[PDB]
Amino acid sequence: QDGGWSHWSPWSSCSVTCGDGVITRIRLCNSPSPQMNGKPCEGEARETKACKKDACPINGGWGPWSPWDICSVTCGGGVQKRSRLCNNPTPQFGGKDCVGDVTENQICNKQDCP
Ligand SMILES: *[C@@H]1O[C@@H](C)[C@@H](O)[C@@H](O)[C@@H]1O
Ligand SMILES: *[C@@H]1O[C@@H](C)[C@@H](O)[C@@H](O)[C@@H]1O
Repeated sequence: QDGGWSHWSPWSSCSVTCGDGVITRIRLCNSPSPQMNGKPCEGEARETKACKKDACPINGGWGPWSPWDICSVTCGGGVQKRSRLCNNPTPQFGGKDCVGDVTENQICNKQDCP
């Protein structure tokens, strides 16, 4: 017998909770099922349409550490500092801040003086 399409399914929810997603619905060649000697169902069994929502949060990335500062002293124990920025990338769309220190300090030229 000739194939026959069911009614469509409901649309799924949007595939994604932010950014550009998709919604799907499906139909079966069962109304009736092409039993034998018969023409199939005409068209595709699935529609995918697009769904679009607000931009996905962009979490903070650490950019690269500054070259160390020059040591506070040429001998007998000093400090040097370096720094970094949360802008690789910058937190966007309620994305999370970077985790860890903006700064580092370390000893340098601990070698006893003449
Ligand atoms: C679903 O909810 C949205 C708001 C964001 O938190 C997404 O990362 C998540 O997939
Ligand atoms: C840097 O070099 C060391 C060895 C000493 O000469 C210091 O007094 C100087 O500033």
